Amino acid sequence: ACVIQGFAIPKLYNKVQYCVSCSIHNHIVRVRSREDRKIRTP
RNA sequence: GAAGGGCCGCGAGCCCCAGCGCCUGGAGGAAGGAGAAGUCGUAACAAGGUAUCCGUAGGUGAACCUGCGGAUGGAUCCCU
Ligand SMILES: [K+]
Ligand SMILES: [K+]
Ligand SMILES: [K+]
Ligand SMILES: [K+]
Ligand SMILES: [K+]
Ligand SMILES: [K+]
Ligand SMILES: [K+]
Ligand SMILES: [K+]
Ligand SMILES: [K+]
Ligand SMILES: [K+]
Ligand SMILES: [K+]
Ligand SMILES: [K+]
Ligand SMILES: [K+]
Ligand SMILES: [K+]
Ligand SMILES: [K+]
Ligand SMILES: [K+]
Ligand SMILES: [K+]
Ligand SMILES: [K+]
Ligand SMILES: [K+]
Ligand SMILES: [K+]
Ligand SMILES: [K+]
Ligand SMILES: [K+]
Ligand SMILES: [K+]
Ligand SMILES: [Mg+2]
Ligand SMILES: [Mg+2]
Repeated sequence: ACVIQGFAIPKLYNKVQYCVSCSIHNHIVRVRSREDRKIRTP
């Protein structure tokens, strides 16, 4: 339903920053096993 | 040449004032400890139901609450 020939959808770039409590509560990070804590893989 | 006397040198005793201990009375006031099985709440230990804890300031019956900066001994060793 656009009119512009060649129009593209604009994106968004937002950096989210949380504390530890909020991160765990909303599940951005999980409590891990003692072995698993040493893993830095994203 | 004795008693007796004068002035000083030595130096008791007492008085009087100040220091210096040590012990002790006291209306009230305010702590600590034990016997306790007495009221009132539930601050902490689990995310203890508002993560906990340090410094500081103020406030509330009580534990405690709140603001400003800090720490993990956290409930996160992990992402243009
Ligand atoms: K936190
Ligand atoms: K006294
Ligand atoms: K008793
Ligand atoms: K508390
Ligand atoms: K409370
Ligand atoms: K509480
Ligand atoms: K807290
Ligand atoms: K805690
Ligand atoms: K706190
Ligand atoms: K404080
Ligand atoms: K204050
Ligand atoms: K207050
Ligand atoms: K209060
Ligand atoms: K309080
Ligand atoms: K308060
Ligand atoms: K508080
Ligand atoms: K506090
Ligand atoms: K308050
Ligand atoms: K307040
Ligand atoms: K505070
Ligand atoms: K400030
Ligand atoms: K501190
Ligand atoms: K420690
Ligand atoms: Mg608590
Ligand atoms: Mg809590």
